[PDB]
Amino acid sequence: MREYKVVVLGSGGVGKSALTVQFVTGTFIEKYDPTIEDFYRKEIEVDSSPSVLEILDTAGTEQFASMRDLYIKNGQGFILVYSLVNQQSFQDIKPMRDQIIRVKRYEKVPVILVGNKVDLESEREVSSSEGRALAEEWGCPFMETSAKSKTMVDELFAEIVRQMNYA
Ligand SMILES: Nc1nc2c(ncn2[C@@H]2O[C@H](COP(=O)(O)OP(=O)(O)OP(=O)(O)O)[C@@H](O)[C@H]2O)c(=O)[nH]1
Ligand SMILES: [Mg+2]
Repeated sequence: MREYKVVVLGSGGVGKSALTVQFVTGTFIEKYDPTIEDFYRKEIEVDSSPSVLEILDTAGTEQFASMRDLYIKNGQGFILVYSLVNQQSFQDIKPMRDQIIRVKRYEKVPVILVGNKVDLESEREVSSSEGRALAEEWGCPFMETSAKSKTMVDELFAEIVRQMNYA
C-alpha cells in the first residue's frame, strides 16, 4: 500500500490537533490538550488511489523544537498551520519553511500553508492576503480552515496527498 508521511507543524493553540483529530475521527476537540508527539494512521483515497497517511502531530511547545530536525528528515509532506486570530502564530510560521528546506536540501518540499480558525472571523488578526502572499512567495497552496468543518479538513489532507504525488 503506498504510504505518506505528513508532519503537521505550528505554534501552540493554532489548531494542529483539532485539524488532525477532525480528519482521523470526524470529531471536534474543544478542550485544549497540549501535545508532546502523536501519530495517527488513516487509509486515504485521493484521486481514487488507496494509500495510508501517517500523520505527525507535533508540539508547538518551545522545548520540543529539539526534535523538529528529526521530524523534518523523517517526513515527506508538511502542513504549516497558523491561527488567523493570532498574528504572532503567522510570524512563527515564516522561518519554518526555510528550516524545512535546510534539512531536506531541495526547494520543492510538499508544503501547504493553513490559516486555521476562520470560523472566528470577528477576531481576525491576519488577513487572507497576508497569508496568500506568504504562500505564493513560498510557491505552495494556501487554505483558510476551521477545524470545525469535516469537509474543510478533508480537502486539506487530500491536497497534501496530491502535493506529495506531483513533487
Ligand atoms: N473556533 C475554533 N477553535 C478552534 C479551531 N481549531 C482549534 N480550535 C480550538 O483551539 C484550541 C487549541 O487547539 P489545538 O488543535 O488543541 O491546538 P494545537 O495547535 O494542536 O496546540 P499544541 O498541541 O500545543 O501544539 C482548542 O481549544 C480548540 O478547540 C478552529 O478551527 N476554530
Ligand atoms: Mg496538539
